[PDB]
Amino acid sequence: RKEELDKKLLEAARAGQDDEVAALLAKGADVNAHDTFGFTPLHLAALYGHLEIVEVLLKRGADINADDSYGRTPLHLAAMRGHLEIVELLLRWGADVNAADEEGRTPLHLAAKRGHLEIVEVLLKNGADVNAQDKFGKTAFDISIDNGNEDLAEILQK
Amino acid sequence: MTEYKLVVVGACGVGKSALTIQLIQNHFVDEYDPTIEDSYRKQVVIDGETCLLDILDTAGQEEYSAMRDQYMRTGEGFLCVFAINNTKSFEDIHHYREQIKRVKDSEDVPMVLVGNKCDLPSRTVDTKQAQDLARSYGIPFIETSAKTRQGVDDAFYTLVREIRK
Ligand SMILES: Nc1nc2c(ncn2[C@@H]2O[C@H](COP(=O)(O)OP(=O)(O)O)[C@@H](O)[C@H]2O)c(=O)[nH]1
Ligand SMILES: [Mg+2]
Repeated sequence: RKEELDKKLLEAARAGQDDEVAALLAKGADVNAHDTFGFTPLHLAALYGHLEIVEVLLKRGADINADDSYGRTPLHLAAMRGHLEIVELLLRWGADVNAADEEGRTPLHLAAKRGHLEIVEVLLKNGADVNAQDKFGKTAFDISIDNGNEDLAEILQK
Repeated sequence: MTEYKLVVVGACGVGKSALTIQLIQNHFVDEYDPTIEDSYRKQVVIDGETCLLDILDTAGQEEYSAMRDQYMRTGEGFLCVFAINNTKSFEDIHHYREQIKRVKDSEDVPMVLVGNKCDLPSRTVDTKQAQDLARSYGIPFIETSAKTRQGVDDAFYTLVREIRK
């Protein structure tokens, strides 16, 4: 009963149903529900690009620094997908800009590796460690050098 | 440590994410998100030598990903996973191989055919067909089961050995 409502909320957040998310939240669904890997509804809303569901979850009281089994926060997923409005909104609500996953990857690392320059510069503007080393001794500059992204290297240097 | 780049390609639902998570974290995850495409790093010991495997758990193939393009351009190895209880994955393995050979522009790339979900009673893809195709392409074939972890490590280590040779 708790688990089924939690799963329905998770699937509504993933699918992008504002009406269903509102109905499930008004029905008693848990905003901190996590699936097998640990994806909370905020994880899935940030991943799939649903701004409205992100706003609804953050207003209702969804944890913003929750991590899945690999230590990735909603900011991690929103950075790896390239949702500028979502990362701005999450950082507005004080999301950890220097969160570390199981590999110690800052959301800046994911944003730089995927190639999203705007996410990278927004994270840097909001206080992200430029010289941040993960558990394998790599930084955003190292990622730019390995991937040969000249614009990313220019942004990181300046 | 030497870094080997592997790409886990295949159809959606075959078990690429489950296999990769099983290798890196030694547990099985069901109903994993079918659109999240993340690259993981695993430190392994094979034949006594220590190596670092950077594995692209491919996903979201409908859309365009620059990271996926970079990995496929400079991919040291491929796991062409298919589900034995799904004929369409076995059919699309050929298309994926053709795309990989086209983008790599090489007649010899290290590929391993993987048959996932060996625990399921259904065997819609016969082991004989997969063995014959692997022999025709001259590449190893390992049957894995991320739900029971039967052969995940063996398949990944075989891929690494194919990378070495
Ligand atoms: N029995 C069994 N089920 C599997 C295996 N791999 C994946 N699955 C199931 O397939 C479902 C989704 O597969 P998934 O790994 O997400 O497919 P992919 O993302 O396209 O690689 C999950 O709920 C798993 O329970 C396996 O090796 N054995
Ligand atoms: Mg997947």
